[PDB]
Amino acid sequence: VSPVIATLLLILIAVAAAVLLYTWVSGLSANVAGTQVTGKSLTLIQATWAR
Amino acid sequence: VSPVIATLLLILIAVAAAVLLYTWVSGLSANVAGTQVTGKSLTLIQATWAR
Repeated sequence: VSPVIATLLLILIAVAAAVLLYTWVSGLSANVAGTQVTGKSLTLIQATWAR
Repeated sequence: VSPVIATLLLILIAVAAAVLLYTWVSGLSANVAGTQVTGKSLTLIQATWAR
């Protein structure tokens, strides 16, 4: 009755690993920060200097 | 029967993530404000001053 018991334990193992892959994949996603785009250059109201 | 069950769970996972990509992409689009273009300079009717 060896084959019958062997097959059962193998089925359970592969199911458990697949579900674990899902959690890891989805957690991996939506895990990217990125950047902001600086606005257009600031208009120059004045440039001057003093002592 | 391991391969048969494994493959099935993997197919479902990839389908779900693809549909989620679509919603996110389309929502990302049409999400840009922009600007208006100020009209032509205002004609000067008068310039004056008082005390």
